[PDB]
Amino acid sequence: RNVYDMKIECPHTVSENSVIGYVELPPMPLADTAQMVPESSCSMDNHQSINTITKYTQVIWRGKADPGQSSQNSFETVSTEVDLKGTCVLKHKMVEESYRSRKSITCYDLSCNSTFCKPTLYMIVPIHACNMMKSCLIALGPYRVQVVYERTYCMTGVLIEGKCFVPDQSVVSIIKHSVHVVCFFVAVKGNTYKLFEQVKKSFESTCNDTENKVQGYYICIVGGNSAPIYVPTLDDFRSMEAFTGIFKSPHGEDSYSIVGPANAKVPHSASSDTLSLIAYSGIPSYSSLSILTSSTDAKHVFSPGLFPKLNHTNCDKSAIPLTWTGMIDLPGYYEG
Amino acid sequence: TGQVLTQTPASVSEPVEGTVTIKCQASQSINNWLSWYQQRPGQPPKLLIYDASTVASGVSSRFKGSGSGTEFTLTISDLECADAATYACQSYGYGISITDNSAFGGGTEVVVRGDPVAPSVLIFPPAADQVATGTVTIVCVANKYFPDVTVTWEVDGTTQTTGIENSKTPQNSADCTYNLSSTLTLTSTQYNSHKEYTCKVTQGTTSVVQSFNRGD
Amino acid sequence: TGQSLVESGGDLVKPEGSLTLTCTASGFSFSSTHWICWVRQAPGKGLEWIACIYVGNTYDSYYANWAKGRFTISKTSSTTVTLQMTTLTAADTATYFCARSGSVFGVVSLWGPGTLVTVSSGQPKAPSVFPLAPCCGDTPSSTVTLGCLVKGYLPEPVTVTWNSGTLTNGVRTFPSVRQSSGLYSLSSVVSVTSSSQPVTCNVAHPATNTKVDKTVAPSTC
Ligand SMILES: *[C@@H]1O[C@H](CO)[C@@H](O[C@@H]2O[C@H](CO)[C@@H](O[C@@H]3O[C@H](CO[C@H]4O[C@H](CO[C@H]5O[C@H](CO)[C@@H](O)[C@H](O)[C@@H]5O)[C@@H](O)[C@H](O[C@H]5O[C@H](CO)[C@@H](O)[C@H](O)[C@@H]5O)[C@@H]4O)[C@@H](O)[C@H](O[C@H]4O[C@H](CO)[C@@H](O)[C@H](O)[C@@H]4O)[C@@H]3O)[C@H](O)[C@H]2NC(C)=O)[C@H](O)[C@H]1NC(C)=O
Ligand SMILES: *[C@@H]1O[C@H](CO)[C@@H](O)[C@H](O)[C@H]1NC(C)=O
Repeated sequence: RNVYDMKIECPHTVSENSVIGYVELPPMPLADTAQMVPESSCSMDNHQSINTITKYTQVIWRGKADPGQSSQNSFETVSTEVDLKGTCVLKHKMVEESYRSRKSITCYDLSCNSTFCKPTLYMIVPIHACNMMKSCLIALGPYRVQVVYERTYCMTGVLIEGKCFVPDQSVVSIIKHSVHVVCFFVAVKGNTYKLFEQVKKSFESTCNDTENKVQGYYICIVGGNSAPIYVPTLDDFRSMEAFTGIFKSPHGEDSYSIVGPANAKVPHSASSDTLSLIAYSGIPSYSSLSILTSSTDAKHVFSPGLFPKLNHTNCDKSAIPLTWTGMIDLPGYYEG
Repeated sequence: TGQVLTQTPASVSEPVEGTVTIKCQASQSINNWLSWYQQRPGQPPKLLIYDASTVASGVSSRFKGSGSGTEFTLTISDLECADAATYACQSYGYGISITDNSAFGGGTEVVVRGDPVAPSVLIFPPAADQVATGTVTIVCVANKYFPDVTVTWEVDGTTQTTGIENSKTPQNSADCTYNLSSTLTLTSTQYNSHKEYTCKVTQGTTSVVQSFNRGD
Repeated sequence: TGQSLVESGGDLVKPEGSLTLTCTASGFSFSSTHWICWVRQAPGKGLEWIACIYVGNTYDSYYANWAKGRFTISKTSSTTVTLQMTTLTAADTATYFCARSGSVFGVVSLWGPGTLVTVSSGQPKAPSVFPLAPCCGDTPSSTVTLGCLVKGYLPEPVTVTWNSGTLTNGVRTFPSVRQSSGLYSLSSVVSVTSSSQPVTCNVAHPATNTKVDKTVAPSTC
């Protein structure tokens, strides 16, 4: 029982746009998250690729098994291959195809310590469901979420402190005279997806030999409702601001006790340690999902009870978040 | 799902300087997550092999653990008398698989065959204080012997069948030898009828007979 | 340099009764990266998991499927943990070990000697120590062996020492054996020279708080 709310805001007037909502769920046992997939009953069928199997690397920490050294409260790390379904691992052009196919994208992000997990369920639907506003029920493990459609008193804008807001910055904005954003990492090989070639340019980070590093972009939805924005793109300074916020605060925006640091092997078959993490104890916090930077092929990382190194000063033993939520400042004006 | 751990063989008998093989098979596959423990009687269990291949600090290199997936083996090379103990395997899981595959082995008994030693048999007649209680038991012991023996009780030539208890000492950590105590419990009324009480210890072909007469 | 865990409690309990065990750490700080667990082993059966607790600043515990709801594990201080047992049956009679591990059900880096919980409807009983001496008709020898016989008692654990532990060489103490009436009997013998002073065996039963000191001499028959 005790159903939880998934708020989604819809404008009166519609302008290739999708809306997104999120909800943070209470902690659940880690063992029960295996084979956990969202089961939706909406009129829009969930995308079949989300429920597919994505192979993750499970990195866990435990006190040292060896007696004598265990008396010195030392801990070791174990890397293993696991199969995770329903996680927010989007593919190239999946959002647009879902938009044109009237299909929803329902996935969840996991925030886990060594034993318990806090899931954050996400749903991306086209605005085509904002007129019918048919209520839906989604089941994810022992939790229930209410799909609630809210009609804001804005034609095309987003409500901020009781006022509407439309970000243009275009010539239209000139004539007329903090926004929440959620991002997902999509891995795709190519030549125009040199993510870290732009990271080295944007921030003073000693990252040489970027060719062998991870390739991909970040797709973000600003203000709940907006057209898909790729990150980074050099001709959208809004996307550039999203990029900066992603790499200035990789852990996100807004207890737990930090245990010693550790290193681990992200493929679980590597010759040497390839990732730096911070193990911790306490209530689950931050994101347990990340992607190894030093590998062209996306090496997804699941580290319950550990904090991946997101500082990126040295590109060795580095990682980037799978999902990112925060606030970025963009120019614009309110209606009226 | 219910994970079951099978450990074989239940009992193994190998001589000194030999080798011992213990097989531990898991119903569900475990990615090289196994532990081997040595438990002496009246002693805390000792960890020797963890992660199915790593020797714990302070453990001799003669203990080697191998195996992965669903089948593992433990080998003891250069067998010693102190190695005679009970061994078991533990299947532990991590992260998602906590309590999913968490079980203990059945347990294996390791006896180390050494140079055979004849048993020195001692018999003790019941004490004076014992007969007053109404229940009387007779203690016969066999000391420093190998291998195992069979104990026979005879009263006036007739073999007893009821009221016999045997307690065997674990093998000595120095010479791989046993010590056995045999108790024949009767009633004071029965004990005052017969005269010839005999304790017979048979070690294969060798038999050591120790007897006594009541009132002598 | 001795780091160890010690289990207390574990007396004779009637069926459907309750008993609380306690585990204590010696010379070892508790830290925050450890897990304390309880393992039981019935006579003639393998090791069995019971429960675990994260024993840190935060609270987290895991119980066995069979022991869920019936058992209760909790940490008390920075060196002790407990294990509440309720509605115990005859099948619960086992030796309970205290375990320390780096994970929930993972590798046990250190064990304890263990404590025995005897679940039986019978009443506690005294050992009633009897002396064991050879028949006087035997020809005297250079060396003679003597011993003490411990008859029916309850519960199972008894401690037998000779001359308050001063002499250890030549001492052979045998394991206990259960009789028909559910009572245990233990025998211990010692071999000494005929010129030695009389030897005393010290049988101690902590459950009934009985300490019998029976001394024997080579001249005993
Ligand atoms: C990985 O992360 C997970 C995150 O989930 C973590 O597990 C949680 O960790 C947190 C942090 O420790 C735990 O939170 C604690 O829980 C304690 C136990 O809660 C139970 O007991 C409460 C006390 O019971 C007594 O008091 C009440 C009121 O006086 C009385 O009614 C009872 O009968 C009894 O006498 C009890 O209140 C509580 O009940 C809550 O929940 C039920 C629903 O289950 C609800 O109906 C109740 O109304 C109530 O909301 C529950 O039964 C708790 O004692 C503790 O609080 C202490 O600390 C605070 C702060 O100092 C004090 O103010 C307080 O007085 C206590 O001293 C705290 O709340 C949480 O229980 C864990 N489990 C879960 C599922 O969340 C793992 O440990 C992490 N693992 C790692 C890091 O390895
Ligand atoms: C990363 O490390 C550098 C070290 O110079 C520090 O200045 C910076 O604040 C850290 N964090 C981020 C997000 O760059």
